[PDB]
Amino acid sequence: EPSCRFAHQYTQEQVLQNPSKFINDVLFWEGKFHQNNISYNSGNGMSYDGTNIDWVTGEGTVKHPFSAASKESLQVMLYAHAIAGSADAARFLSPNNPSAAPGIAASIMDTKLQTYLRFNETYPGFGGFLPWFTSSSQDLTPTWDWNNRVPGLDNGELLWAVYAFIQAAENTSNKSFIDLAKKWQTWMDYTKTTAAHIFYQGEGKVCAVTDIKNQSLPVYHPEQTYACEGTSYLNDPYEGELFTWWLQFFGGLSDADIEALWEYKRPQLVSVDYHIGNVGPITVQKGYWFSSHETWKVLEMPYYDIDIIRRVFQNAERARTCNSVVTQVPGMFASINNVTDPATGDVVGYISNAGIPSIANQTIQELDVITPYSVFPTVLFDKGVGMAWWRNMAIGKKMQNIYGSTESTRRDGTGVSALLTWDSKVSTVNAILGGVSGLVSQKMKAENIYNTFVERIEAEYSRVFKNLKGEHVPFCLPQETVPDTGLVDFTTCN
Ligand SMILES: *[C@@H]1O[C@H](CO)[C@@H](O[C@@H]2O[C@H](CO)[C@@H](O)[C@H](O)[C@H]2NC(C)=O)[C@H](O)[C@H]1NC(C)=O
Ligand SMILES: OC[C@H]1O[C@@H](O[C@@H]2[C@@H](O)[C@H](O)[C@@H](CO)O[C@@H]2O)[C@H](O)[C@@H](O)[C@@H]1O
Ligand SMILES: *[C@@H]1O[C@H](CO)[C@@H](O)[C@H](O)[C@H]1NC(C)=O
Ligand SMILES: *[C@@H]1O[C@H](CO)[C@@H](O)[C@H](O)[C@H]1NC(C)=O
Ligand SMILES: *[C@@H]1O[C@H](CO)[C@@H](O)[C@H](O)[C@H]1NC(C)=O
Ligand SMILES: OC[C@H]1O[C@@H](O)[C@H](O)[C@@H](O)[C@@H]1O
Repeated sequence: EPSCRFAHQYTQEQVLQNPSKFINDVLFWEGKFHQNNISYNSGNGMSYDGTNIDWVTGEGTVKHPFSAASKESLQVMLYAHAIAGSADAARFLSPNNPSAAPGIAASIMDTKLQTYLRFNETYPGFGGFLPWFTSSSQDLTPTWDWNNRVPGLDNGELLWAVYAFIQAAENTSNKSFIDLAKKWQTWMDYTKTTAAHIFYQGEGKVCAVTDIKNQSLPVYHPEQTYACEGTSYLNDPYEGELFTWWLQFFGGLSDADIEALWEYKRPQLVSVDYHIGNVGPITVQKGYWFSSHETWKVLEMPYYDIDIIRRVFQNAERARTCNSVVTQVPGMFASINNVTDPATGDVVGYISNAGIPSIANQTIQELDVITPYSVFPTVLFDKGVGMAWWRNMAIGKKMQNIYGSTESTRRDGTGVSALLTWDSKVSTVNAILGGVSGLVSQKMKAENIYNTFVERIEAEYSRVFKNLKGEHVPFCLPQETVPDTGLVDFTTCN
């Protein structure tokens, strides 16, 4: 089994010569993240956002006791592959006993569902959706800030992950897995009945965050109300689009309201050309920040079955990789936790605005911190190139640990986020496993919504993305290393 510090045991060219071998090492150590008090609570089956690790030792210290439906989506997607008997998912979940992987996934998902249902019972006002929650005790509570508030985006991610898991479980023909799947189907189906009432304001406007009068009141209690928080709507092509599809297919909207969803969204779907120095022009979908995380939706629905979409998103990775070469960055950018202050052991903040400003709606960006999970969209197109970029960042001081990759490093190598999260680690894992879009596509076809998806989304993308430039620009490989400035590898992983 591989050394903890395997990233620098390979050369870059060796990664490209045999991506699978390298990925096999990656999955093994990533899987160590999957432990009680590190990434989830085995008592209630619920994710934690992650955990801090000690500056010197690289051992788990201080967990994050909160999580959200977005991290749930990463865990559930992993479990969908695991229960289906994926050998790669087993290398993650149960490397020394692959046969146990399906049972492990089934067991946790059973415990998890029980917890979801206790939460629904105590907080029926959420209508079967999840706010940001505290998962450190047996029963979920909303985090303080998220009492009477629920986000559409995170829930959109979870729902299609559960959709995949159900399909995966039923595909096994194992009777107890099928029974588990049907209980999850019941949970998932309940959200269909509440989705429009909670999140659809009308005229194509979908709340980013819904304010609930009182989470203790049933959805249709005579005093219960739902209203959008401010004027922030799920109206763009990023992760929130998953929730749009949920409303369209299952929400009971009229044809006019479905048309209004896409009409209201249309101005946020924009073609722009990346062009810096000798790189480009490359036509891409304009990003929010052009953080890698914005591409999440392609993990969960079969966007890449549509060739115009596949081409536009392939271009994104031409731009993302080559942008880093031309601007001399030894990694790529995504929303991420900032460095740890070694004196306190605390993360100094969260950096949302990390991406590629010239092809972004939001041009005010912090670009001093890079993260391995930035490669997840690259991995979907070219796992060698993806893993080369991953390796380049992972070789930075303290950027591997006994639970796999570390959250983030400054590109100048003077600081590291001594932290593990689902977002910075298991996003990449889910990309290595090919997303769940195959499972989702199967179930969509069986429920006769696949054709509608293709027609609508091909129409929207083909209307905006014409005469692509830069499709001849090859993906770029890392040309700079993370500087060594005197940071010392974790004593358990060196
Ligand atoms: C991420 O952490 C860095 C420090 O490591 C922050 O950058 C510093 O910001 C302070 C206070 O605004 C300045 O006085 C320093 O000059 C900056 N230091 C460096 C090394 O650039 C950065 O603001 C943090 N970002 C977030 C979002 O937390
Ligand atoms: O706080 C609500 C919700 O915000 C989410 O942040 C969004 C981000 O993911 C998205 O890429 C951009 C552009 O649409 O908008 C928002 O910043 C965050 O991901 C969720 O976890 C939060 O619940
Ligand atoms: C959630 O609770 C409500 C009200 O208590 C109930 O009507 C509904 O069936 C519950 N949902 C699930 C999936 O059990
Ligand atoms: C919310 O509803 C519960 C159940 O009726 C009630 O106990 C509580 O006082 C209400 N909270 C507020 C802030 O009105
Ligand atoms: C950012 O997006 C909004 C919503 O579509 C748009 O109106 C605004 O002009 C965009 N800003 C830039 C700088 O592209
Ligand atoms: O889930 C990744 C990150 O999301 C951010 O929005 C939260 O502020 C962090 O606590 C968390 O680590």
